Amino acid sequence: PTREDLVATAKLFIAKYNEFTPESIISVRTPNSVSHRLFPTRNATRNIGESMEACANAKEVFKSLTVSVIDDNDTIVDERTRKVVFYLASRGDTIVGEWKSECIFIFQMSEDGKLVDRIWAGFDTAYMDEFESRLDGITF
Amino acid sequence: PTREDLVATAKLFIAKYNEFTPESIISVRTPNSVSHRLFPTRNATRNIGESMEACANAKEVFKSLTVSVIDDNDTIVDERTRKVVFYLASRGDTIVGEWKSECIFIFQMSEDGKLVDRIWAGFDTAYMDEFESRLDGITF
Ligand SMILES: COC(=O)[C@@](C)(O)C(=O)[C@]1(C)C(C)=C[C@H]2[C@]3(C)CCC(=O)C(C)(C)[C@H]3C(=O)[C@@H](O)[C@]2(C)[C@H]1C(=O)O
Ligand SMILES: COC(=O)[C@@](C)(O)C(=O)[C@]1(C)C(C)=C[C@H]2[C@]3(C)CCC(=O)C(C)(C)[C@H]3C(=O)[C@@H](O)[C@]2(C)[C@H]1C(=O)O
Ligand SMILES: [Ca+2]
Ligand SMILES: [Ca+2]
Ligand SMILES: [Ca+2]
Repeated sequence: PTREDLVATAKLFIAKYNEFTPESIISVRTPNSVSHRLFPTRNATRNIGESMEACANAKEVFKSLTVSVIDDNDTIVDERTRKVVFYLASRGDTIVGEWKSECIFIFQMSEDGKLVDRIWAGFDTAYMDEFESRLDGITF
Repeated sequence: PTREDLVATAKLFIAKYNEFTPESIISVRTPNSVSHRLFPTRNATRNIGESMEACANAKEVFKSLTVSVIDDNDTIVDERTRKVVFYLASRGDTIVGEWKSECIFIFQMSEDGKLVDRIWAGFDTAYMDEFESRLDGITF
């Protein structure tokens, strides 16, 4: 797969991610793919089934959620390891107020370049902690 | 510059980073180089002079620092943009005890591949907040 092939798959992943349904967030992934969350305070690993479960749980909190590659000039592509790095803006509305953050996604594509075989995601963990404290403070 | 050229310069940057003096942390950088932070919550941008001063400040807290590539197999190299990505463990001896975290470093090398022209660093921002809370607890 060419540099452009790898980026196109990563951009398709993002397109389907922004549909934000359990069906759509798996639709550009290999079935044995795992999704890693970077940094010790938020470290986690999710297979396809756990990813769909996480998406459905997020949908209980997020009324909407969109991510966008901020600048294609930031994008990093390693043709030899079939990896693409995006730096993304994430934006949404939730039951505890606005979500606004940025994150780094690393994709490793399948051998044919057409699917995401592994994901690593680096979030703003302090922001996640603040958001969780808003969730943890729900009262009626 | 080849793939091996780029990794070598990045690895030299890390070695001199771990020496952790104001001169050593700029020794592998171009004169106009800029260091960026990823993530809104600890967003900072520093030129050479600002990086030296920040090192001197940090040395008041960090007695010793070691960042190390966790897995060379995870390293990302983009020959076209001259970029290298490391996922690093960070380990520190500080005035409030042990520092232990992980971070992602992105380097963009100069045209000849011998210096670091631009740096982006993604830290565990929740852990940075936890550490500052430890610092703010110093009691005589
Ligand atoms: C961590 O990588 C991911 O985003 C994916 C590829 O693993 C996901 O499919 C998951 C299920 C999806 C759809 C969304 C994220 C978020 C809700 C996206 C918005 C966010 O920035 C936050 C940090 C709130 C995300 C998460 O909490 C993510 O852990 C999930 C739920 C994500 C997952 O796999 O962890
Ligand atoms: C990404 O770190 C860098 O490249 C720079 C330009 O920000 C730096 O030179 C500084 C001076 C250096 C040497 C170290 C960092 C750290 C102490 C590295 C270890 C860390 O994990 C932490 C997060 C505690 C770092 C920081 O706090 C950084 O602010 C500094 C001290 C960094 C700087 O301030 O610029
Ligand atoms: Ca639920
Ligand atoms: Ca909680
Ligand atoms: Ca303080």
